[PDB]
Amino acid sequence: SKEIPTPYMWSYQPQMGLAAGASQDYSSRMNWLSAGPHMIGRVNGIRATRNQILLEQAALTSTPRSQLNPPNWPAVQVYQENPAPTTVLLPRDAEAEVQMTNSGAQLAGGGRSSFTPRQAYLTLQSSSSQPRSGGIGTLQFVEEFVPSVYFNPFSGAPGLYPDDFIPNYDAVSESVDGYD
Amino acid sequence: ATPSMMPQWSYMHIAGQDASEYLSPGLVQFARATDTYFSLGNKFRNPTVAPTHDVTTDRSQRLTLRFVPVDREDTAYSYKVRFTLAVGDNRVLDMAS
Amino acid sequence: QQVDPAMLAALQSQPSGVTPSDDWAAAMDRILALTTRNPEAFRQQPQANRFSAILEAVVPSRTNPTHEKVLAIVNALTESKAIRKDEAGLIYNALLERVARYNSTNVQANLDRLTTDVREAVAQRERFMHDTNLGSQVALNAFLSTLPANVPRGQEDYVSFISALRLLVAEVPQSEVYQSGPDYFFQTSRQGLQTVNLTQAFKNLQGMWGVRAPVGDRATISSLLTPNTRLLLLLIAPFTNSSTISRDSYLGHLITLYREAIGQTQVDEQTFQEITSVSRALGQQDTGSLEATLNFLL
Repeated sequence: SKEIPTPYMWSYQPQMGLAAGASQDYSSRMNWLSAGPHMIGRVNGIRATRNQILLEQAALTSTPRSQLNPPNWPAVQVYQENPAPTTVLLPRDAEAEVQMTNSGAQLAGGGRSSFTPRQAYLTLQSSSSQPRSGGIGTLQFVEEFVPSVYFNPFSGAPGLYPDDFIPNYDAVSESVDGYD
Repeated sequence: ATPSMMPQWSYMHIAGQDASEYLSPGLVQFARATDTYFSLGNKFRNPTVAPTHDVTTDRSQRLTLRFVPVDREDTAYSYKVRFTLAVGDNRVLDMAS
Repeated sequence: QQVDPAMLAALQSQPSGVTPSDDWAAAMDRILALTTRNPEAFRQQPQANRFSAILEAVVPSRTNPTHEKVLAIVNALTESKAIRKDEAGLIYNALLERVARYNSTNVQANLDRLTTDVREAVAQRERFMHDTNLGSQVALNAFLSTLPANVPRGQEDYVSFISALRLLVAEVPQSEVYQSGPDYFFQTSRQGLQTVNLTQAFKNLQGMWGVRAPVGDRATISSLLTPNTRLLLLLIAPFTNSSTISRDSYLGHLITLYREAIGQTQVDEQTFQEITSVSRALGQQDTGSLEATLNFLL
């Protein structure tokens, strides 16, 4: 009961990207009620492994932070997207091409051109101007927010409980912004 | 995959080992030698898994897609079209489909 | 975010522009045209805003700090959560009625004594955020005045384990212990998991400190230990050097091996940071970037 708890699994928010408040795992339980002593000490020996795998997974994978389910993620702790700088091939450098038309030759069609020998091409940055904050994606929620195994559950002062397990709770208001 | 649940699976033989492996091989030599007689092999739960990699494309691909003719010839007896079937570098066919 | 509450009282009741009624030394600083940045800036104001400052500076006004000294108190009470934040508009509506009812020379000088010890004698609130005897020292010194000091086997390592447990709740400002029901608990963080049942752990460890167990026994302690005791020994592992319980007690098969288990993940997380950053360096399916990654590390 208190010692081998069925772990609190989270729920994903697709819109905000935050954690949608966790819930007790109620869809993987064995029905050990029809079992004598040689198996109900084996079933409890199984849950005591997934409550130890989930603690040796929470250290390898999750970011060490204070506020689990934070409302506003920082910039550096969110996966960014930095592709290669987009190498743009400029076709015809017009520093000597506008002289060709002013000589009288109208151009058409379209090295790269025969009248000019040179061909410059520029590169430019392909990332965003500012990195992204406020909300993690789906694969970040695959990575972080492993099911939190909560031992000796709800055993303390008010406010000392995990208040974000309530799937209605604002993390920076100490309150449900309810119907108003 | 997902070792968050894997010891909870393999005890109830969801994934893990087939009946050749987890049974003590005294019983595996017993049941296989006696199949005309008594025929164990039912009631021992052979599990199957799916290949968890190498099926799913996280890029937004497309299972099926119609193409559009880029010409037509309205002959009084014939009707000729040509198409432009083309793929995005990673989409093999069988062309019988 | 702030340190002092009276600065916010000096931010919510002082004029932002410089006035000679309250800051004379800065208002006279610019009338005589003696300033580093922009000196010649007072002649070119007209007779409107010269005489409305140059009269009030060579003879100041005589204002009343009664409305300002109470915001250095009403803020200092709501910083420490003595009052609800939804409520400070009522108590300043009641304290200002109070200190104007019973006003004197004394109370105007008695509030001023009280807007100083909420500044320089509120350093205790800066103190026990660090020493955390909110709920970690004096709430655990009742627990160490509860356990029996007469253990039959292992008399010396019993008083070195709790000597390493008092250091645990001291070097961590977030952790705290408390009295809920007839038993004491210990959480490693506020808004935190991993609550150990501290009474039902040392009662499990009583009659256990001397075993001298061999190194060929693993799956016996399902009927001997308890997983929260197995988790309390996990929470004592990083603050336990190799000289506490030496080699050959069964806690030497536990506390030393728990440090190796922590010693795996404190370098394999650096390995895991490498693998999740090279899946987008060469191009890899992000769904299959974690299934085979964890199986190599577990």
